[PDB]
Amino acid sequence: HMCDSALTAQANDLRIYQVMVESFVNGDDAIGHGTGYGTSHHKGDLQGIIDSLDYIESLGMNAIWLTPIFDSIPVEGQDHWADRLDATGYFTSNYFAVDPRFGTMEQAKELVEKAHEKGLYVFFDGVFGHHKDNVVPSPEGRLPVGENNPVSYPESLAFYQEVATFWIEELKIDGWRLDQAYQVPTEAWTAIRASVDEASKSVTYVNSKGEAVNPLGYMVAEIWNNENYIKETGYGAEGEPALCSAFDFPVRYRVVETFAANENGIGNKGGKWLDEGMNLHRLYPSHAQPNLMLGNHDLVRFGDLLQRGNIASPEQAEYWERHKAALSFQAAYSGPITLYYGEEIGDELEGYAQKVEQDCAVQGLCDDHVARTSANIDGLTVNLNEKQRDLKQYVSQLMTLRAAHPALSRGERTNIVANETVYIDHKQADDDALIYMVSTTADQDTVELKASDIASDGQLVDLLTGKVHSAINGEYQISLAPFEAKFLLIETPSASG
Ligand SMILES: OC[C@H]1O[C@H](O[C@H]2[C@H](O)[C@@H](O)[C@@H](O)O[C@@H]2CO)[C@H](O)[C@@H](O)[C@@H]1O
Ligand SMILES: [Ca+2]
Ligand SMILES: [Ca+2]
Repeated sequence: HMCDSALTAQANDLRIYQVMVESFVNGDDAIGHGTGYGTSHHKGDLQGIIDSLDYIESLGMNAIWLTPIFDSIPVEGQDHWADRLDATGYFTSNYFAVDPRFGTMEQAKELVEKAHEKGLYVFFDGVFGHHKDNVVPSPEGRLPVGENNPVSYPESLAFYQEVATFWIEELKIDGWRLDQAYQVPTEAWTAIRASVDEASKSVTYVNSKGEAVNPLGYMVAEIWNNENYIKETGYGAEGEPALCSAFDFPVRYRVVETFAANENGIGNKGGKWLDEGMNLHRLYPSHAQPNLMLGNHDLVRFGDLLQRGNIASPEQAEYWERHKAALSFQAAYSGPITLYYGEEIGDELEGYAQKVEQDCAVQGLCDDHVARTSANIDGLTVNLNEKQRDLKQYVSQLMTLRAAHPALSRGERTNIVANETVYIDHKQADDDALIYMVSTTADQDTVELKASDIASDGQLVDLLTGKVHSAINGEYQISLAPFEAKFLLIETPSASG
């Protein structure tokens, strides 16, 4: 059945902060895995997330996504690789209990309640295609069926329906990020989504505004592939929706290939490349709600990508301008967006940039986990420097701007310019029309823009600085610094646009 349309409006407003639990904040030094895949302290826990909720909210985020927190039970005599895998949460044993290296059921309850108190949605990480060999039966006596990886469908469906509704009914979480979602067939996703919607509509909590609300029931698939595969294995056909939201890996790659370079070194692209990527949204069915991230726990940090391509390093101003340009693109992107912890301060692993292959896992340096670095949370685990504070304040400005302007989060996109040096989108929702423009070049340039090309009948006003841009003979002349972004309100839109 259809993507439930109330969630659709809510989902376009999501600004999600992703935390990798084991590598985030060691809030209780008495517990923690103490080993894992990555260079972090490996003692991140639920208390550390609870300690970070004020920080996450002040960033302007309105939701948090935790990597799996369920109980990965060690088996006597298992090797250190298995010890490290237990720290990731992605090969779990008891889907219905909290891993004690992260915390207790009571602390997981406390976390969700306090997040809701502060106006944040909470999403958990559901791995419904695989698990550890010692999986334990559900409270209702169910087990997944088949191999440990991947499990068999539809034999395993009843079990994972029970998992997916349990955490909603017990903790009132607002939905699920779905790991490696193509391991679960589309018919199963339709039924799991029905279970999620039914469980969500069966409970309420009091949000920060004082209203009793159902948990969102949001579900976002991780399908690390191009649009044709995200459609085939995630969204389903037009008229027969499987899932309603999936991560926008294709545009993530276009963004890092424009403002940095990707892990394989493709980079130095321009606005034309970004536009071509956004245009491929036309391949998706009408119900698809792509979710743009710049990175995650499986991708190299943006700042390390900048160093890997010999593009920039934190000692150079351009390192920060490129972060701002990439984050500004996310802020202008309609639909849910996800920020990976540390991008807001330009994090990067000291001493690391080039790809490390031999012996990378025992070092914490493989591409697929090197971003799992100890979190730098201002006032909690770090005192930020001037450039770090400047980027974090910029991100707070973007998230605030996004919250106030429907054109950014749910506006219709019309590309105005997409060449090698600039990218200009017109965004409009109801009576909110603006221009998003971002430089894609290390050269200062002045952009000549016809008011008649953007349905502007008057001035343009910068929504962050308030600078007014007036037309002469119907044309604006806008100076763009290298990789500068501008959010320009169309103060008087034309009768027709
Ligand atoms: O030692 C093998 C392998 O383990 C890790 O890969 C994990 C990953 O960390 C988990 O998050 C999840 O995706 O499962 C993977 C195993 O299937 C290391 O990240 C990886 O480098 C290493 O080769
Ligand atoms: Ca700890
Ligand atoms: Ca580095």
